[PDB]
Amino acid sequence: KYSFKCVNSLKEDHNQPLFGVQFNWHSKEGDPLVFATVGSNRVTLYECHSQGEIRLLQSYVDADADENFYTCAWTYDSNTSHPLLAVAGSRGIIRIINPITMQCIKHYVGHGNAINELKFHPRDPNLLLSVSKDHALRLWNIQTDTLVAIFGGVEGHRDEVLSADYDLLGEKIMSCGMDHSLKLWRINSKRMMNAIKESYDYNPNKTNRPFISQKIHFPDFSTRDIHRNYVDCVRWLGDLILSKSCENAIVCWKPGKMDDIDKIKPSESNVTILGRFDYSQCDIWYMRFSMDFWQKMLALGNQVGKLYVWDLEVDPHKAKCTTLTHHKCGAAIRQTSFSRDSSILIAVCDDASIWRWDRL
Amino acid sequence: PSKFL
Repeated sequence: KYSFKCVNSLKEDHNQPLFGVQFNWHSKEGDPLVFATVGSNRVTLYECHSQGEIRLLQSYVDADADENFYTCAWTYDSNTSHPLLAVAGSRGIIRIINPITMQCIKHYVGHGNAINELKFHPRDPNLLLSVSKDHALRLWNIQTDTLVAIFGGVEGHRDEVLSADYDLLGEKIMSCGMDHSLKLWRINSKRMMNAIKESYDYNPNKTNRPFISQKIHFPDFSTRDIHRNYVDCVRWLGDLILSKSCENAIVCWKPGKMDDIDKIKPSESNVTILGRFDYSQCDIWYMRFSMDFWQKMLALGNQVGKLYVWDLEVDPHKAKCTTLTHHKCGAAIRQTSFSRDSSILIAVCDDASIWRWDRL
Repeated sequence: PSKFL
């Protein structure tokens, strides 16, 4: 159904892995199509132009020579309406880059170690979720520079948190990690909505109180029964979950029996599997799939440079798959990203190469 | 498992 052609490739000069890539879906229509890549101590912006051109725009290089960025995510600046780019990695410091000036305008220290993923809330562009090697997720309000909530502890993850996603409504989060667990954390309670409201009301110039963070010790659901090894990428599909480990499949599943997501309580003993998307040669961890804006297609690169794209417009057992290869793309693909209009798919690799695929 | 190939 979906066919793409490889129109160009570029390599960055640092020769370190590109761990992350994201198109800016928060651009204004008319704007050129821009994406960010992170690896080494760098964040780089590129624009896609005609005849396959991947045009270097500008870059931020961290003053710390031994920082290594792993992940980025785009949002809006609440003060101006223009885009912002959050980055983080091995140092465990969230940096908010203003992509206009390519300077760091805010940074957040708090995590005990490396940050593995960053996500923005789908309804509220100020609300940043980070997940960490310290076993916790944190929710920040980047307008008032406040830590709203820490998700961790008693029934929190017991090893590094590797990925998380908000659902479409931004009512709940699914996280996953090295403890081969997936954990659901609701954020639409009265308490949590009040906490977010208070975070906006906070101004340290008018008071000496600190801002009180919520400490959430108990997920609303937890399972270790989907995957056996490190779970490194999770994404909601409506009320269902897509997740993968290092076992060469993405599993489509739901908490409960074949059960309303919103009646699910922590005593739920079970899960239902609805389908799987099988592939090969993706058995190292920190390998992420993406979806298009409409969540009609799912793309994942593997450790030998193959790029799988599934048409999810289907019973998942029956989903059709396009395999995209190029004779010169042999290095491990860490992450992919579709343009907002789905016309372009970019893949980034361990050898610092970037691969541009255009929809036919 | 391993992060690197």
